[PDB]
Amino acid sequence: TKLKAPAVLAYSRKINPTNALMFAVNWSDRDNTTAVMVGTKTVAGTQSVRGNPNDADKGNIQTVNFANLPHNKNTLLVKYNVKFVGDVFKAELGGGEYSNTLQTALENTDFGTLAYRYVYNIAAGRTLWRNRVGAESIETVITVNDQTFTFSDLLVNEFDEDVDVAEIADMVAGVLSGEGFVTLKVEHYMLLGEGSEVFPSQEFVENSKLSKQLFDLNGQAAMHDQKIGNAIRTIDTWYEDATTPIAVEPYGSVVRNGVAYRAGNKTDLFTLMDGAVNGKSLTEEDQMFVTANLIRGGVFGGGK
Amino acid sequence: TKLKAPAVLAYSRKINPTNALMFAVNWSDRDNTTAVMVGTKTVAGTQSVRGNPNDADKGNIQTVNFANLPHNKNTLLVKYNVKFVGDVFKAELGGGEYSNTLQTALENTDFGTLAYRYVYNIAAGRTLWRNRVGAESIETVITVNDQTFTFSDLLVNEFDEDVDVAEIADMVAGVLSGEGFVTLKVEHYMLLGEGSEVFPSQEFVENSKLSKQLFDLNGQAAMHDQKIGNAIRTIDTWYEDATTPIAVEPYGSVVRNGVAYRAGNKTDLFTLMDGAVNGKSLTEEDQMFVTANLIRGGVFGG
Amino acid sequence: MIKEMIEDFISKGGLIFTHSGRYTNTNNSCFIFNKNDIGVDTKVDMYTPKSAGIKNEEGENLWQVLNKANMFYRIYSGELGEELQYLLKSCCTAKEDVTTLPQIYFKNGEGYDILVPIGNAHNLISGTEYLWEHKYYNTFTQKLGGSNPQNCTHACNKMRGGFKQFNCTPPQVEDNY
Amino acid sequence: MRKFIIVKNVKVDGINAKSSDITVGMPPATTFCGLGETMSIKTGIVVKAVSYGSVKFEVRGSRFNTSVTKFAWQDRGNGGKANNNSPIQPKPLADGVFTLCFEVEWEDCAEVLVDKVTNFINTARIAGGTIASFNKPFVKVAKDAEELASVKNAMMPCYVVVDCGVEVNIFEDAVNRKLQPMVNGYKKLEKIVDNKHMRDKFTPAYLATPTYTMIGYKMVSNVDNFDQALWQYGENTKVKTIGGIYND
Repeated sequence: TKLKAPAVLAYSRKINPTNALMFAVNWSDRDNTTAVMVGTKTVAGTQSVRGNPNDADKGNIQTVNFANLPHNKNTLLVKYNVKFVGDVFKAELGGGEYSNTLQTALENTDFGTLAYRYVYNIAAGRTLWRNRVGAESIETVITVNDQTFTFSDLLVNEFDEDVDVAEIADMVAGVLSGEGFVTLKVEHYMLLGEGSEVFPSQEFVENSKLSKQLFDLNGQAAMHDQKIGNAIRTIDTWYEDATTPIAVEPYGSVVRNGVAYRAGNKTDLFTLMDGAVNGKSLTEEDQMFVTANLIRGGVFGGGK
Repeated sequence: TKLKAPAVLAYSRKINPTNALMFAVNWSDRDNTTAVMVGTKTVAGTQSVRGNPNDADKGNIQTVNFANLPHNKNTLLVKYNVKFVGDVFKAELGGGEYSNTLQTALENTDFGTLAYRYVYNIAAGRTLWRNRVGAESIETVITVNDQTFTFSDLLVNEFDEDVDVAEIADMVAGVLSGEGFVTLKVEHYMLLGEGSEVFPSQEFVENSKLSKQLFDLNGQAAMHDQKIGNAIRTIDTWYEDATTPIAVEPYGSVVRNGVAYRAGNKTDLFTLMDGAVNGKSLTEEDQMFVTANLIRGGVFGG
Repeated sequence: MIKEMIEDFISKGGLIFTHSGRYTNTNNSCFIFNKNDIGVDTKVDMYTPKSAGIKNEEGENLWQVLNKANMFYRIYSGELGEELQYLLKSCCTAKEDVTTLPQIYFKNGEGYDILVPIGNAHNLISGTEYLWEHKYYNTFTQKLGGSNPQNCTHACNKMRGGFKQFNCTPPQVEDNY
Repeated sequence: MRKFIIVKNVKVDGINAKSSDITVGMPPATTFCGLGETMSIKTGIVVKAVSYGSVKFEVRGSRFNTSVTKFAWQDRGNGGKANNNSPIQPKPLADGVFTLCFEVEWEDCAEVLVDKVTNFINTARIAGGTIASFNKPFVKVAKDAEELASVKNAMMPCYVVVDCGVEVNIFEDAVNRKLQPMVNGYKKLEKIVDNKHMRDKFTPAYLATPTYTMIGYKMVSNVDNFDQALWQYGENTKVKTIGGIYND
């Protein structure tokens, strides 16, 4: 009767970013780059914890990683690549019937908009996260298919119209809508000032020697591929009471803040996917949300 | 009933100093800077603890880091930059309602006084800590927005009125009370004397061959950005029975003296924050203190 | 006490295994008791809900008793009677479960088998203790079944310090060449 | 005669560094043999053997503890819980730079082979890790054991993996022989009955557990017999080197 979902339905991710390496340059001398190295320092502080005042007179010594621009370079340079891949509907472990009728129900999905918002998050430098705070200007250089595009200061929380973002979203939507691949080589330049703190990815480790460990590749500050990924796929402006774009998540999850904007309101990925497969009609943006979840990849479990 | 604070309500710091580098110049030839390098030396001493006189005949060897001006330069030059960042009421991690009603409760905070006292701590040279002792004179240079300002003769422990401090604090308060950012670029020149011991930031290393270790960057003596910052936000003269300004800490903690001038008397940041969100009224100086804690940054949740 | 401990274990979920997918994922509950592996020293893992079970006068539960003094072999091989042998053998039942587990193809005589790997209890209980004895330090420490270990496995529940994994980092070409 | 294709400096970011429950780090030979077979399936080129070497490698985390990856919510029936951090299994990741060499059956011209190889690599991963950049693959050939040495040194520089077998067992050999365990194959524990939940509806399925050997890393140069460092599938659902156990 009802076409139910497999026990596990799995898709691979289709936006594949690399690690972001962090160099230091001068804004008007971008061909003399030097790597930003992770260092270690002592940090003494107080016990300023909301709970207990009875131990605020004691201190706490700590040691942490830190990363800074040198005192003779004013510009942070962040480098990475992003590979977009097609065949966004070939399941990796899910069955045949459910996945194929879903591929059929979603072939009319607005891929131009998804490609635009991906490329736009890349070009405006949302992937730079806290490295955006306090920048004089941000300049993004994207090299794709022997073409070089330059982007100056761009509004991140609005997907404002730009002819070059659209010109790259052309090829990106062409690959996503069909098959093949396309690789963008991305550079970011931020004018922060000589000696400014940069913000590499923070490590999630049980390490008693450090209170804060920054991600490093042979000592050089870097950012996790998965964090750049979480930045790029932040395109969801379609949940109820929508304010700012959030990352494509099956439950609209922002565990960061302790809320999920798609929990228990008929608008989660599984409700909408069961709808799409079982004959129901989908909004253009519900189609976009479900297909963006497929682009995200995942191992969606539960069912029979 | 009560607006409970979200468990992960946190603000990011808004006064961002860099690490300070330590050079040596001559007082009247400031274009010939050479860097102060951290060295290592043996130090032999006595066992002179208050407790045991039985070890008073025993010695002790150590190796320690040390930092001196050369014997041909008489002036220490400390360099750093400080970036002030606005949106001091937009929370980093906390949700909406608690943070939004707190932002509404504090829109009448004296941003002029906050900016003035920050800029003043920078201009009077409090950020130099022990490098201020024994100076024939101190000369501070702050550059901001293609404008240069020089300071000599400023009392560190009093917020005396000064026209240049106020003129810089104007831009600083324009950023802190609105949006945007601004970078003050700071140099300090101290006439200490040739060969003078200088005082970089000290490190802690569990067990090392070194008993006392100094903060260096590529071998050059330096000061932690957090130490300069702690000097910058020493503006709190509003705790009970206040003598001198203390650094803005939610409990007014001064761990170096083992006391907390705002702990356990309904003057801490958490009591005042709860009151402000839950209808109760704050003094003008209490609004200043709470906004200064928001500019400090930190986690304000269970 | 011993028969009583075995019976108390049987009353609850009572599973005895030498391989499991639960080391890979706390919500797997796929257990396998490879008979051909049982030797005089083979360490064994057990599952029971919340890792509950009576303690003997020295404070040990069944998992701790069976992995001392080759007790599990002496019972499994009939050296302590057929009542205990039956009771212990009855728990060594398999539990198939493939969800969440990895699946690889592997070339078998110019064809392919699908392999679903599960971890071996002996190599972690025994080899952790062994690398600890022989002062082998080239290792990562990995605690299994986080925060609530007793909901996972008796070995995880009573070895909360973690299991040792061989740090398989390769040598790196130096920067200068 | 004997043709090889080499791809140097394969920067890979995001490797699934857990090869088994007791080995975390360098991806094992099973992984690179599976990569070679995937290429064989996807291009049609017959792949005799593969030899891989580490140029750079780093497991994420500290010296004695691997990094955690932040699990995102993924399963049905969890909406009442997606407002909190998802529970979390261990999944150590790593980052590295490798050099690969595939022995292939090729009769055509080198340009066609190189282009097909590149077009495959552009669609692949390595042990789950995203391939960020690789050099242009190039072909070499060997008749006698003299040109084999040139093919060998063409991979320079990198540390390749040789199989030195197991004397006692993994743990005793690690302690005494100062070598490194490595997943070399699998042992079948039980046949899986129903392919309801498998990658195939038809392929034979088995629950398995890894089998290891004891390996060593050596500079492709210092290796004498290059066959001792070329890995391929084979007997008893393991993998091994063309030249057997390493002792020249």
